[PDB]
Amino acid sequence: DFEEIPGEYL
Amino acid sequence: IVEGSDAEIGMSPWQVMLFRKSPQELLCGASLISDRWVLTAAHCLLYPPWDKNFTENDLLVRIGKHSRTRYERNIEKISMLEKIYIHPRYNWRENLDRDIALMKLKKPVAFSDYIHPVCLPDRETAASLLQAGYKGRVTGWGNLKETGQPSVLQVVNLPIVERPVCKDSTRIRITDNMFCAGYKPDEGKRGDACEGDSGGPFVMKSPFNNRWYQMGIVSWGEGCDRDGKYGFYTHVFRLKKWIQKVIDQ
Amino acid sequence: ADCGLRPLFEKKSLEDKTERELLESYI
Ligand SMILES: CCCNC(=O)CN[C@@H](C(=O)N1CC[C@H]1C(=O)NCc1ccc(C(=N)N)cc1)C1CCCCC1
Ligand SMILES: *[C@@H]1O[C@H](CO)[C@@H](O)[C@H](O)[C@H]1NC(C)=O
Ligand code: NA
Ligand code: NA
Repeated sequence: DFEEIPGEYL
Repeated sequence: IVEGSDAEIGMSPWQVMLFRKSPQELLCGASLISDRWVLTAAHCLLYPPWDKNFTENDLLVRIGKHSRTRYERNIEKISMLEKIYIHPRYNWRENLDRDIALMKLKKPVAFSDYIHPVCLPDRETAASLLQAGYKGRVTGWGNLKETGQPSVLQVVNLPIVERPVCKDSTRIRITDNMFCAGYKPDEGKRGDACEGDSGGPFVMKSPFNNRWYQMGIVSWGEGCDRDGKYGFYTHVFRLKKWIQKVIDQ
Repeated sequence: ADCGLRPLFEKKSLEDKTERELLESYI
């Protein structure tokens, strides 16, 4: 249920 | 947090979420102590009974958060870990004695309305605030119940409990590096930290200088919010010499 | 430093909804 975080954070 | 309330925006700006990269999940709470240092419970990172042994690259620190699951664009800041430092005398075999760890961030975090460090107590702060009956505040995104998950950061205010009452509530040996907090069955009021709240801060607002101090770290309990049982916290001031030594380097 | 002073509360002289409960316990 966690929303994806920006790719820059690996 | 069991029997708590939704936090207000910017109420706990030192609140840190320890976030597991894969699977994407909440690992623990934590706290911001400077622009580069994060304080948590050692059991969040190392706990052999449950095969827990996280390294730096396994997780991320998410600061300035309110919502548990959403990516809070322009509000939260996501930081990578440079190095983890677990107390060398942390006792995971028996009672989680010295349940404390530090995490150095790769880059300093920029402070904002939602991101700000909490103070660490000195000897006098601890002597004046760590008194039975005096209330502290616990925050986290952990379980709403022992046996579910909140949408936003939860808050609960809880009284520090007399050491003999803490000792008499459990078969576990309690050390001077711990304190317990929560209401008695006779007090009517409820509240406790629970799974997922570990590593989070137990704070108090000094009536002398009006600053928030982190007196405890969510450490352990036997169930959550059970009558006659209390939450146990790592005593931050008792372990300050180790904190200072690690930070001085 | 400015540790433990919240930008949205102490810095603005605004109180949160339950901080008085803590102060009242410091008897
Ligand atoms: C989540 C409730 C069910 N789990 C437990 O009660 C786990 N109990 C152990 C425990 O709490 N822990 C081992 C890792 C750590 C842990 O699970 N912490 C999560 C936690 C945080 C706060 C509370 C609380 N204040 N109720 C309870 C558990 C302790 C047992 C007695 C000896 C010390 C350890
Ligand atoms: C934990 O992980 C490291 C590998 O990063 C290993 O050296 C260590 O012995 C493991 N177990 C414990 C109990 O520290
Ligand atoms: Na006992
Ligand atoms: Na209880």
